Amino acid sequence: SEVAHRFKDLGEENFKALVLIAFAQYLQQCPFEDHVKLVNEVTEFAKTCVADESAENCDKSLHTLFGDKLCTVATLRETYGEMADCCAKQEPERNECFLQHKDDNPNLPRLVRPEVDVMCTAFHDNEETFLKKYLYEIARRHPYFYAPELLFFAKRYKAAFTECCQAADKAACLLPKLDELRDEGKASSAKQRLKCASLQKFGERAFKAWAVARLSQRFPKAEFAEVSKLVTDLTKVHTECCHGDLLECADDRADLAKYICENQDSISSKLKECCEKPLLEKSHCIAEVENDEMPADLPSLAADFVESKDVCKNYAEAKDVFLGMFLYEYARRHPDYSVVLLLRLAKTYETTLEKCCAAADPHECYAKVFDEFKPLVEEPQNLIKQNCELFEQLGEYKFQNALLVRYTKKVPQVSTPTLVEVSRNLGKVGSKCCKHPEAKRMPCAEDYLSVVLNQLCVLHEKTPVSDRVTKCCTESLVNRRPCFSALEVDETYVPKEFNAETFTFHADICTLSEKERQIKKQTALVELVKHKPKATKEQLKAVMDDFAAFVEKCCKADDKETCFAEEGKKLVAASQAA
Repeated sequence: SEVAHRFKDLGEENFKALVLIAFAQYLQQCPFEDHVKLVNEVTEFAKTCVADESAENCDKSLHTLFGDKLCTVATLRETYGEMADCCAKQEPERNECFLQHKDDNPNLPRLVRPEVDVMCTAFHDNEETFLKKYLYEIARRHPYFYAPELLFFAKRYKAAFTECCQAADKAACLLPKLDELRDEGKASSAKQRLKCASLQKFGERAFKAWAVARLSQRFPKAEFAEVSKLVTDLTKVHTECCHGDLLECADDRADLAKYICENQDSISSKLKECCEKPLLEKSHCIAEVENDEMPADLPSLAADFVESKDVCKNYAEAKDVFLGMFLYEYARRHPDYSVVLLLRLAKTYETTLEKCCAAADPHECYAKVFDEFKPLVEEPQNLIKQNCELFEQLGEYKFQNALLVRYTKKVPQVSTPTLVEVSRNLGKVGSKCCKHPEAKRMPCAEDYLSVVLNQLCVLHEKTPVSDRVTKCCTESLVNRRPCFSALEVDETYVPKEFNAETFTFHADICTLSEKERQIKKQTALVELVKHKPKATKEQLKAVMDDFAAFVEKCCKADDKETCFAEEGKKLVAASQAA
């Protein structure tokens, strides 16, 4: 009985929470009350199985049991659509059908958060419903959210309410915490989303290599065998979570942190604090841990990998292992390279080995292999520096503006909503990485870009419109950032003239958060560029400042809807002339 074995490993609370997450990630349009029913029904069944593993339907697969439950309230196409088609399938077709329909950008009313008062009362009224609601709204908005991490966020959301609803100034205590959890959520979500894209689009081999690189940088003292065991465990974990096997994902993740904490002397010396923490914390802590110190007397990679005569012998006899070794050795020595760079390097090395080892004197043709690495190393470095420089001068917001422009001209066919979000997330790269010295900058910066760019890819994949986006996204996981950066202005694109309603603002803009006000303007900048690319320099930085001042004056104008309207169907020709 699989559902029984998972109930006992996880315990009831986490079981309950994960099942609800599973359900809200497959059926993102279903109401909260209907998911709750399904979840409780499964939990009750799960208990009958813990009581008797040989009891009736207890030997069923989780996919079957879960999928049967989903199909009971899925023949309602006026709300959902083509999930009733999933229900006419046998497993695992039904399951793959469901995952297939996961919507990275749902059509979902934004959640207006109640006053602190109200929320605090609701938290006291019914703590459990309040917390399930939290889980439900994140998971349906984030269909690939790393589930075990989402238990960790929910635990901290509960703690935030537990502390702050007893504060003397509840709002001042509560809001900065909620705003932090929100920001950490999105970042976690995007981060995980890259892992799932890698697995689903590029295969297990690609994820494993990503893991070899990242874990070898982070645990440079570990032997190859230890790292390899860790990669296999981590792969299994993320393969399950990305395929909606959320119960087995959590359980294996808890097994993995257990293993790590018990073998700290073979892994890293940075772990001590992490392994002291409560279970969910410990796992979150380990995934986030600082790289360990590099062993002191590390020899050259030349001896093993370019000078030896056994290179071809060692390569041909077990190549994924040989190349695994190469990546481990190179990665542990370079915490200052990005994971993507390290993977490029390993790709080059593989290619030249495939060629040379089948040539006359192989030892000669591959004797120069490392020489090929340096232009690969130089390129990200030079991009960061030039962009980090630009950030310091503009600051975050204006840096976003410059990147909106750069990207709107790179790929004008892309959705405005998608261009705004991705460019905003691009701009946040400066704030997170330009702080650092140039040996911590690249892994910070280019690996974060991997995440943002993948987001552009997943948001475009639905309704592809730019062939340039489709290309960069499909050709190669690792080269995505180089490929997107190489793109120059698109001469094919025809401007969308001028919609006067697109450039006219209204009084409702005044009651929005400041950050919302910004997005509205970054939105209008994108449209400005779409309708007038090519021939437009810093005469955009001009109009951008014009709109800010425009919305400034009108929000104070004591107006009768008037200021925004009068400085509307007259103002627009100015941003139509230049």
